[PDB]
Amino acid sequence: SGSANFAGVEYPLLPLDQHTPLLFQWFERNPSRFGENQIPIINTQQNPYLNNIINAAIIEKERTIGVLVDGNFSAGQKKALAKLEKQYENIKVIYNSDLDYSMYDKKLSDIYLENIAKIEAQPANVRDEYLLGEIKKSLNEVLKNNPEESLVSSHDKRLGHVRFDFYRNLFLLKGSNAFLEAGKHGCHHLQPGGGCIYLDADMLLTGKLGTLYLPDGIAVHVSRKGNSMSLENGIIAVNRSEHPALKKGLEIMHSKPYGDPYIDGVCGGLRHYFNCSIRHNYEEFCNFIEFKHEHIFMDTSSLT
Ligand SMILES: O=c1ccn([C@@H]2O[C@H](COP(=O)(O)OP(=O)(O)O)[C@@H](O)[C@H]2O)c(=O)[nH]1
Repeated sequence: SGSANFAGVEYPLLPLDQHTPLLFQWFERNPSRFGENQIPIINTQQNPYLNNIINAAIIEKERTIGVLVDGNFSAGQKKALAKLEKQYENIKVIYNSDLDYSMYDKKLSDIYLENIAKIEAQPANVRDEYLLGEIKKSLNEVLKNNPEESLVSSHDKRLGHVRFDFYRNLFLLKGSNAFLEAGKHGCHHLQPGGGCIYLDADMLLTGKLGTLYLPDGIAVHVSRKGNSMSLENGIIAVNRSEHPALKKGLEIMHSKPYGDPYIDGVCGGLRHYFNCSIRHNYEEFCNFIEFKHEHIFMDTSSLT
């Protein structure tokens, strides 16, 4: 279609056809909270995430709906997830452990040594001696306890959103391919190397999305609270696998000693790719990259 503008560089609007799969994510830290034979996805009045996922499947009947799950689920809870796959044809439950992320991994000792040499290749006047000391202390901890600790194995041990955001970016790098790697059958219109549209489980679909047009085939959620705006990872849409914006975000985490999956893997990758530097208008970049669709009621866990 048309084009989109950021400062003086112009970007073609690439399509995300109506068969681009949707992606929901639920990593359950305490599966025993649910019934032994109950679908282990939160479904309260407060947080009706399972209902929001099913309702998206009912609206997008011919579009594949991926549900990336993880957790120490009981045997009866995994059969409940299989029954969910039966009732709703387009829902594809993908276990995060069933995917191979090793091609995006890097050893922590390599990252630390690279940064120790780089910080030490500077004179005493520009040396960040506090950062230098912390990196050697992180490296010392790895060599003493887990010398083969990697970005994946380290994030696999973390508690909280930092672990969800980490695997979320890697899945989106795989894109549609992740469904074929997990062996999900009957996706029909899924193309190898195709895109994906991640949504937070509190983002409710009210109508069909149709075909989207995003600058270079990528757009993310822009949250507005009070009078502020911010890039967010509650929605990430890509038209192809290994999108260079998400690849650059992972590249930042391969070069930073303590890279964050959200701030560096998403916000850093987008701003580096589209050249949203210190000199640029952060608000202008948000309007240019924002994921807009009136058929999505965004962020309803902020009270709705
Ligand atoms: O126990 C949890 C909590 C959250 N999430 C995922 O993290 C997303 C963000 O949830 P939340 O709205 O609490 O985070 P916030 O948007 O405030 O960062 C959810 O949509 C889920 O996909 C998850 O997998 N497990």
